[PDB]
Amino acid sequence: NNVNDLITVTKQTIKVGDNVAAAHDGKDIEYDTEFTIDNKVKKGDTMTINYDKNVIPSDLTDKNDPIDITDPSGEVIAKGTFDKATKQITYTFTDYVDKYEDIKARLTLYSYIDKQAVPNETSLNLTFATAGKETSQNVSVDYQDPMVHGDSNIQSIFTKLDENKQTIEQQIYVNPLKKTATNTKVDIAGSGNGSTIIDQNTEMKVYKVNPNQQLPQSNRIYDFSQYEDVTSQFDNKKSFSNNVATLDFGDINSAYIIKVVSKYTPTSDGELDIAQGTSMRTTDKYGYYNYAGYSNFIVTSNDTGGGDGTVKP
Amino acid sequence: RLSSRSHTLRTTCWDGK
Repeated sequence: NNVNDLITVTKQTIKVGDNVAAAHDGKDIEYDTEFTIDNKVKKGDTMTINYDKNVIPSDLTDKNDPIDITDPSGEVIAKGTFDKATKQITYTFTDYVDKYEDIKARLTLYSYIDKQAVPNETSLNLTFATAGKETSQNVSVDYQDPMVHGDSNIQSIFTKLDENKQTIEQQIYVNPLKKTATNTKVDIAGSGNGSTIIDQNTEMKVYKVNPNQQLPQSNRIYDFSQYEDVTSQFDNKKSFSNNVATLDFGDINSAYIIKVVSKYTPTSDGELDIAQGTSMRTTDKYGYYNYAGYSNFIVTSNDTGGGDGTVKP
Repeated sequence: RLSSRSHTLRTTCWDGK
């Protein structure tokens, strides 16, 4: 029932918006395809499109369904279904293809570096496809580096956002350089004024990283089994003042990870103008306070595409 | 259809006197 061989790819281009994937500048990856459907395609037939195995259409939301192809008027041409495992859309055809002949359709699908696939900086040959007909381009994946100010060093990104429960998750690397940090204090804040909400209840788990361990340059951990959960240690070390939590690390030599899930407030305009920040403080030689800080904010792609047909007489 | 960005800000804080 797969009718891939019946599909005529007129165009297919992978772009990166230079061939550099700034995954931490929220750089997208276009795949702008066009094609022709022959009339020998009937209701219930299936053509495919697959993404590269190392991308994902949505970075921080599991809600990555494929769009559906729709004629100018709005009648549906096919409804797609995305399988994360195989990273492949399967587009089933509606009765449009029976009512209509000579059918030309365009797509444009954005995607992000799958942080589970590619935990560290590297080059990749990306391979995309439209109905089996592959195309490729080479790229390199740069991950952000931490801010350093004396001993104070930190970095962070957004990992998972839940449009349903209105929460957002941020993962913070306190002391990725495993420096000796004296009276270390780490703040998390809605930011720099406010966009989210941080208080007693905002979930903050803390993990210690042994000196032999190296963290994923993606800045997204997937497995916390293999890190010392120290969250209870920080029980008696939490100050909360004006959308700002403050953590008292004391003198440290070890890296740490913080997992912050925080409620956000929806924007009336109906876009996701969300942002959150952290900052690491350490006393320096001269007895001053050095602040390195990090702030993340959400970026949005959105697939687009339609079709068109002769009306059969 | 959704991903993050990162930004950096540094200051120092001493005592005026």
